[PDB]
Amino acid sequence: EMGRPFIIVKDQGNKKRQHGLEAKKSHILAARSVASIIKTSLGPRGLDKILISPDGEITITNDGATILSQMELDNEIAKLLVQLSKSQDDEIGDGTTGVVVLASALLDQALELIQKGIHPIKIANGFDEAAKLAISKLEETCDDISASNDELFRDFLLRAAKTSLGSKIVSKDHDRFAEMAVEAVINVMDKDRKDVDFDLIKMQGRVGGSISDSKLINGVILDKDFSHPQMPKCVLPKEGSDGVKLAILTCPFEPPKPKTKHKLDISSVEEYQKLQTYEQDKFKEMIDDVKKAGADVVICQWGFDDEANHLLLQNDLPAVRWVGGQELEHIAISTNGRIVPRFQDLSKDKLGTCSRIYEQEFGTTKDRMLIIEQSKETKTVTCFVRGSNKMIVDEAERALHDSLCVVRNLVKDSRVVYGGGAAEVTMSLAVSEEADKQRGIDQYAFRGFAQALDTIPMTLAENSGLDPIGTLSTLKSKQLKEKISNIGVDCLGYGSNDMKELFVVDPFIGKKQQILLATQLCRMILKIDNVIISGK
Amino acid sequence: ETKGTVLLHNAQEMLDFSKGEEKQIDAMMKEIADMGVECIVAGAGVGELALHYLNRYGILVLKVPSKFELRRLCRVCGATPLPRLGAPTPEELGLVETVKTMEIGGDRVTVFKQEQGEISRTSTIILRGATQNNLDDIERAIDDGVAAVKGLMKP
Amino acid sequence: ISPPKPDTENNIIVNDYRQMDKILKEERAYLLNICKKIKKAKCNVLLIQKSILRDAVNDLALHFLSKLNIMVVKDIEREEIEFLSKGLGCKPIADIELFTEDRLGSADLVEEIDSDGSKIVRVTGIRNNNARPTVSVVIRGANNMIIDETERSLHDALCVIRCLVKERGLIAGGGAPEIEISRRLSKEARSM
Amino acid sequence: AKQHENRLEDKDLSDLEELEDDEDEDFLEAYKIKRLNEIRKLQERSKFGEVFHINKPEYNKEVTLASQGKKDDGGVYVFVHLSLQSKLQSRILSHLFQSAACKFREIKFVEIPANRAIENYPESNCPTLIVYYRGEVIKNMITLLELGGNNSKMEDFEDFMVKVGAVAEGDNRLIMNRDDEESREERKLHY
Amino acid sequence: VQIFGDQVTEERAENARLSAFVGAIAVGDLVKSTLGPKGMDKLLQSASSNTCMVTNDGATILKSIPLDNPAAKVLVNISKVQDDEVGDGTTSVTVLSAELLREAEKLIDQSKIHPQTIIEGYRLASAAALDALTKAAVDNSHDKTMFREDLIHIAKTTLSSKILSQDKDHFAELATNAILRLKGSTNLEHIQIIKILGGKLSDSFLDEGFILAKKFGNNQPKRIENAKILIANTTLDTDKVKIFGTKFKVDSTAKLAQLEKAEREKMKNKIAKISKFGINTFINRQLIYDYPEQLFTDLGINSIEHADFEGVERLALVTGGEVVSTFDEPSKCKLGECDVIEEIMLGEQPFLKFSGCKAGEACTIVLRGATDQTLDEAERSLHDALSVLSQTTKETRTVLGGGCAEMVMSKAVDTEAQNIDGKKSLAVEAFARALRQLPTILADNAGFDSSELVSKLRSSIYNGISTSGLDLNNGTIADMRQLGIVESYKLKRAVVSSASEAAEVLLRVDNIIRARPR
Amino acid sequence: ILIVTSNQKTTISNDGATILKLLDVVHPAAKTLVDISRAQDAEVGDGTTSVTILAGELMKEAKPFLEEGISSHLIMKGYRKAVSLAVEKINELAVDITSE
Amino acid sequence: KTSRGEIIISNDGHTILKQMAILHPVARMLVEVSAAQDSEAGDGTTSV
Amino acid sequence: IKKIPGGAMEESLFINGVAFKKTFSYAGFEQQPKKFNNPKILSLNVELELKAEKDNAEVRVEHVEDYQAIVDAEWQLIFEKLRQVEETGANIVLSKLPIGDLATQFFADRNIFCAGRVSADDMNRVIQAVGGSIQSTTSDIKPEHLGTCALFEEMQIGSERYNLFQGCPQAKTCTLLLRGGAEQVIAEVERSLHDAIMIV
Ligand SMILES: Nc1ncnc2c1ncn2[C@@H]1O[C@H](COP(=O)(O)OP(=O)(O)O)[C@@H](O)[C@H]1O
Ligand SMILES: Nc1ncnc2c1ncn2[C@@H]1O[C@H](COP(=O)(O)OP(=O)(O)O)[C@@H](O)[C@H]1O
Ligand SMILES: Nc1ncnc2c1ncn2[C@@H]1O[C@H](COP(=O)(O)OP(=O)(O)O)[C@@H](O)[C@H]1O
Ligand SMILES: [Mg+2]
Ligand SMILES: [Mg+2]
Ligand SMILES: [Mg+2]
Repeated sequence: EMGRPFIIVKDQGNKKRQHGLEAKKSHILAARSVASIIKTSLGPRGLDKILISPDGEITITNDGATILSQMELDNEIAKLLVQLSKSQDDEIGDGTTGVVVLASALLDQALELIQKGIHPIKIANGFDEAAKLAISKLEETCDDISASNDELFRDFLLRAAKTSLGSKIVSKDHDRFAEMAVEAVINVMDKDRKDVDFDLIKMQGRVGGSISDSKLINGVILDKDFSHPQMPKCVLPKEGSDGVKLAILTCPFEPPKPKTKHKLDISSVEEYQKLQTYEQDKFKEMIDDVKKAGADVVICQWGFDDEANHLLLQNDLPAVRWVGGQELEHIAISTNGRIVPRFQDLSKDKLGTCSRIYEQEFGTTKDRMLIIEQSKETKTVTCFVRGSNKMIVDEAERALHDSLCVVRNLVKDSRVVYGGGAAEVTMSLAVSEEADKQRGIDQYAFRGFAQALDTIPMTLAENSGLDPIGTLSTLKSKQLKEKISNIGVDCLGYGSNDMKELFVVDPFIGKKQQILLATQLCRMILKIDNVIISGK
Repeated sequence: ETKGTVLLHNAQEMLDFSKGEEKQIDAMMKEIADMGVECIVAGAGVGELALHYLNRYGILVLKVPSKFELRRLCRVCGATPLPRLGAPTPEELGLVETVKTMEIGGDRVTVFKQEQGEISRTSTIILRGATQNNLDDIERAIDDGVAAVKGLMKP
Repeated sequence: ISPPKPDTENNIIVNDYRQMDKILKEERAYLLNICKKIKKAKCNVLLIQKSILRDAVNDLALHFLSKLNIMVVKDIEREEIEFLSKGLGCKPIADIELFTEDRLGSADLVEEIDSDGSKIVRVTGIRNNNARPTVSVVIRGANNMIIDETERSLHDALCVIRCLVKERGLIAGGGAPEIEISRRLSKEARSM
Repeated sequence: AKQHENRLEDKDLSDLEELEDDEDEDFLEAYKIKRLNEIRKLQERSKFGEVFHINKPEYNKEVTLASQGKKDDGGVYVFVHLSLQSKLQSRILSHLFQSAACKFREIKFVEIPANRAIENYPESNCPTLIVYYRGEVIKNMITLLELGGNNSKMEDFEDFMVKVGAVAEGDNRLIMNRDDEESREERKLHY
Repeated sequence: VQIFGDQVTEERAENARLSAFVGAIAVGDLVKSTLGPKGMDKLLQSASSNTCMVTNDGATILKSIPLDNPAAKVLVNISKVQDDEVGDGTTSVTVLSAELLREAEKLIDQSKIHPQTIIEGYRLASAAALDALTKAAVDNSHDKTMFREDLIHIAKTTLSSKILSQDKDHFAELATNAILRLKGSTNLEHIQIIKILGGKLSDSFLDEGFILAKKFGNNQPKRIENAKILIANTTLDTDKVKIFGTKFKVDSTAKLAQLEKAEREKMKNKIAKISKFGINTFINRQLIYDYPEQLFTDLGINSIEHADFEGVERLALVTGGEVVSTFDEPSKCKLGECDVIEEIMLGEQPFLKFSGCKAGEACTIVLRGATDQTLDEAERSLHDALSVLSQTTKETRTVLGGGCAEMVMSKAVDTEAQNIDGKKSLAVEAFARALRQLPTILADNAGFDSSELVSKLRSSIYNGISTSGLDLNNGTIADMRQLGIVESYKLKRAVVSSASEAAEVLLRVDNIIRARPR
Repeated sequence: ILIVTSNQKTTISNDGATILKLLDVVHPAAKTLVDISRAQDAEVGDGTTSVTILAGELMKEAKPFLEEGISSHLIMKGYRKAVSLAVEKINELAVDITSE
Repeated sequence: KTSRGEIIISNDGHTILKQMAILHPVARMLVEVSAAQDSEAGDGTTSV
Repeated sequence: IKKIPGGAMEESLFINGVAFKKTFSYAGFEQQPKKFNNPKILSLNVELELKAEKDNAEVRVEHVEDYQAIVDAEWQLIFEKLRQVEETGANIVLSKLPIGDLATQFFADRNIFCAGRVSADDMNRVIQAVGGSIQSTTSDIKPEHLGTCALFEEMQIGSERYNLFQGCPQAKTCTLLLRGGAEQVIAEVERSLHDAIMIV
């Protein structure tokens, strides 16, 4: 110091540092603090958790990404775990809770190896070689399902659909949600059974009713009523016709005006009466254009005034207002129609086709929500989910979203594996076997990853209330006795550790992604030596 | 300069007003392009429609948004600027052989190296260094050296 | 009564210098010919309501109305228009094309006396084909707090007359029915 | 201290010429060039001057985006009017937009029907005045009871524009500062 | 290592379940007094402007009161959904869902049952519960006279809980006539409840017509006969054309005098087209200005101004006509009819009385009381009554109440508990014992015994009499068919499903995370 | 090295330019290391650190000579005369490889 | 004496109860009863 | 190279072209096909939407009969601007400025993909990849200046859509998608590659 103010970085006294062994203990214990939150949540016997936002709204979730997303944290090590769960949620949408407890399991076993004095790069290189070795083994042992016909391929989705719904609420009606989830993909799929578009199916929840009232409808959900409700609510098609002849327009019902600011000057009373004639003839020509086109229901983007209500009512033409542009993207794909810009380009080939249009109340005074249904298979399915609470229907959205994502993973060819703790133990005993001859300096590194993989079965043992040591001892001895590797921890109590019997299936791409994100983050956290943090 | 605003009384002017700006800007580039010019140094912001016809014939565009940065460049090639958008005079056109673009400091730079024939003035010195503070003091040393060369002219 | 300015957007353009003299002549003529047609119906008193978006009666128009001996009163509330038409029997006039003699009322004297620095405009005598006449009563006093209570004390007085004409019959007050009803229910209370 | 500043600060380009005989040429002409440059900036910024009657699609086109202006943070204030022909205050506020548009040419004045503004808007809440600036809403004003209601005047509207930062306090165009010529004539006589 | 920020309350221990369970018990006990016919009304003291509010419904109470517990929000939200869905039975969901968590508390503490086992028993117990209502229901659709009698008894049951327990005999006829008036339209917005303070509570009535809140403008008469009603939605007053860029290039003010005259000529021409219909009454939603008002006087047409858009829907259906605009084509357009129209006065504000209309697809109810709070309570009583009766038309099946609905569920639930031998039987018995408490609090509010009176109802049903229930006026068991009280199937299906799923929420919670307030 | 600035932006890196970029160094003599890191990062993009851990050793090695009576110009003349031979020596260490 | 600068004398019980700002809500119900007595009958607003 | 929060670093792949985020959801985006066998790229700069033409807006109209024609003229020229893009057979349309809903729906009917809201640095990378040129005027479009590639396929990458170009015979561009768990993982993979790419 020598008396002068010895300052280097701006805000010297505010920020701190941390190094040596104490920097590591702050990292591993920070992961254990987050792992204790996730450990009592994982598995079918888990428990939900309430996340209170600053605005007073709550969300009852038992998914690791939504928990960590709405969690106000200060430690940076947990903030990387917040993004790891979000990484698993965005792409695969399965195993968020796993990629946290598994990454913590690698971190917890790494704490013992740091005490022995192994360099962190040798620790990180050991998990990288062990992770690829486990992926290379699990890719050989899993079987392909593409040889079976379409009738049995539907059953494999039901195996994974019941797996994803369970462990979440929506696990009662889960037998119908599995059929509803599989029925959504039967309508929306490619003929070659590959690269299905997920953006065609959007999520839509409704606060009201009960879970039993939910059903399948192929159409669009609009949160609005028809214009001037004097007409009958449920419009029917003609006796002989191809359909209702849906019409969509991105032009409001008005006289044509320039987009630029204009100044229409009327210097005479004769020109003023022609403006009145021009005002009326445009509305007369407009309703005659849609009349000759044969449209029954009209969808307008930018709304219209009250003059067109009576012209549309007399001709038996329902209509709506303030339909957003995102919904028109959904209407054109569902009804297979083309959106015309204007009336001069109006033609009968661009109009859509759907079965029927109708509206119901759902209760007393809530709001009139529009419903559309198709008479055949189309490229659009809109799940109509009901719920007794706002948190129930909110959790049912992200639960069913993960269900469709798990089925989306199975659309990829030859990616199936039997989970239930079997995938963890079958990848664990081989790593310990390789260490016996690949000893080197990294012998304990393989043993750490072998013990870290087994923690997820022990996590299931804690939630199910069984003895962990007796469970892992029986599974390890059974895997050594017989090379059949589809036996896992069944916690739902149907008997049988065997499992194909218990109709459970996980995506193979989802399971290998667990150790990848876990190992890839553990390689990053172990590199940190200096921890500089500034004050808020 | 005083309230430049469109005025279109009928549809006949609406149809030709969009194409009139394209043909007008193109017609001004014909007199400029026929003189054999391949690079034009602009003094302020250039429009996109004018840029579309410049790079058609491969005419380079250079920005010099200041007064002194534009005056120093005329002394090299010896050109006489004119604010009109017409034909440059052949006597006033400058002479530059090559205009290269290479990586020196990681950023894009444009060079105007002349040759032994048709020498020029107001040359520059590429000063490379590691510390920006050392660049400042060495640069003022050139100003002191250039200031010493001034001492030979007057006495 | 004002210069022309429709609710629709407008913009007056003057191209020639001599047009300024013409429009200035036509502005007063637009007020003059409308006031000339008031003389044709010999209407002697005008009552204008509260004008919005512009002045009710232009100052240039008051010169034509003041020389022809016409009383002008503006800034009348909108809800009182039903009161004046019902009392005086005069139908309102929204346009000069419908301005006729049969729609106007009648009165014997419209005097504005000067007394105590407070003006009063009172109409004496009403005669018309009207089965629903009107009545008006002023209040005088020391200060506004007594004027307010004198109004509400009269409201409680008129409500008694409103009750008798509504429901026929009455009873003697002064604590009589409270003791009578208490005696009557006390007689029956021991039986139940 | 203020006596020296009032010579230049409290005089426009038209009033600065009065000090040509008393004050120094270099002292006066130095500030006149400064005030002349400020007048030229307002002329370039005067891209408006009449009410912009827009449709709902254009609502984004002309309002929010416009409020960004050059995006030099050349922001532009955009006064929107959710008009409704039935209400009394709406036609009053429409007249103020036409009068204010002719004076303040740099500020964009926008009008649109309230039925075409918000999905099923409450008619009782009309008229509504919104003020955008750089995409952000500076003021979501409610019906004109705050500004006198039915008795709203042009002086009250100009005072509101100063509060939101749309017009400077000492602007010569404001009626509060724009004293009549008869007022200044009497002051010089009684001085 | 505190990973969370400053001022972050987290509970990851037994106190989390205790804090979540005690919050529902506090919300549960708050509404125990409001259940039943003998229940006491509650009083709300607002924090802003001293605006009091008296209400018996638990949904309005819990939404108004502030509660920071996350468990309280679930009881608030399940009550809001029940209030919006059916409009009745909100306090039953609040007290039953809290009692299910109350009964589930001792299983967690005393017996040490897994939370997944308690919900698993409630799944099978709720399945057998709804199956009891499948066989216990009765369809009275074959006869309209019996269905007419069913709407009486449902009105007797719903209106008895509110302050109108004495006057329910008169409003039961008023309530059922409004439903038969609507003839199946379950939209509650088509009934205008005009609030009037003063007079006796039994002075309410239901006139065959639509009662306006406003009066005629200037000079139009009060009493008329054989009036043709025409409704319009367009401006009809100082027509501002659809493009606002219109202007007038005026060279002289004399020509502008013709332009303003032309605006009056087209308006005069528009009113001339109204007279082609040959009408005597004209109604428009926008407020009518002076100039078009005057032209109706010579034609002999009445004018009404400033009608609300929600009232135009009620006005069109009572009149039976149609809203007409663009009046060039009178042939295709339709208009209503009425026998007599007369202006009346109920209190200080005058109203317009319509009677003798052809269509009767809607109505208006005029309430009378003393305080605005009593009037308001009356408004929240007919809304809950008419909401249940409106859904009774689409859901004709009904269920007998008075403790018989909860007990016949428990009879089937207790039967199924034996065939699921193990530890799940205690959870299903807890679901059964939770249903016994609804008739218990109904007996406690009236000041009767909780054990002996429920024990008599227990023995009566197992003997083979599935029509026994509680009678509170005498304090003994009586037949429900003779007393005449019955609820709808959608109501009992809703409260059992809402209270069941509400118990599933706060049993699957172990950790409570509280971030900072904003 | 893990650094979090005042705006709560997390960053993980081991590059001499990136670490010194986020750290707002106010000391005047310490910003010479920031300049050579950006100068080395802008042109070559590698070994930014090896430039910093080397300049610090030369200045740390010049510390006891400054405590002695050695002037400043004598130390600079040694490095500036020695670095000329190091550049020529590295040209001999480097190869003229064209095969393969 | 009201909150603003207006002063008013009042013998009527309805106007007395109307101008008096009461903190207790049950006592505030008497303001509405006097309003109901004033609207229906218009006499005896204090006797009720 | 751009950022993609989400995914695992091992699943990356080499790309012979560009992959840019759309950053906007159009009304007729789903109607277009995602797979073209022989696509043709054409870069635009004109703003394809109904608005003011050249930095001003003032139109005087005296007769009401011409008021209908001046509006139809604006509808006539905007389709004339779009029809010149349609006649040359440009399957992919790209522009720095925004593209309105009117234009993207006109392209959506006859199987023509379009995109917008891209930076100038991204546009300069598109030209050198396809080997085309910039054309800020629809009238001066010719067939020779259109770029081509092998195939086109829009793929789901980290809950974000990217328009892939690959298989060109002569590509000047290399742009790989960096997927990772945390935002620092994708950042470290960028800086490590940016340091290694300068050395080679
Ligand atoms: N019904 C079931 N039977 C057996 N095992 C299950 C069942 N449902 C889920 N699991 C297992 O529980 C583990 C954790 O899944 P979970 O945490 O619920 O999914 P996520 O991590 O996506 O939220 C998985 O490895 C899976 O094999
Ligand atoms: N006179 C009566 N005799 C017997 N039971 C009654 C009587 N009046 C009401 N009840 C019972 O009291 C209950 C009242 O429920 P209610 O207060 O309407 O619930 P909520 O207010 O939650 O809708 C009904 O279930 C009904 O069976
Ligand atoms: N002249 C009188 N002599 C004796 N008693 C009277 C006389 N006038 C009124 N009363 C009694 O005094 C009471 C006055 O009530 P009042 O003050 O008029 O009530 P309010 O002011 O609320 O209308 C009446 O109920 C009546 O019995
Ligand atoms: Mg899962
Ligand atoms: Mg009830
Ligand atoms: Mg390096």
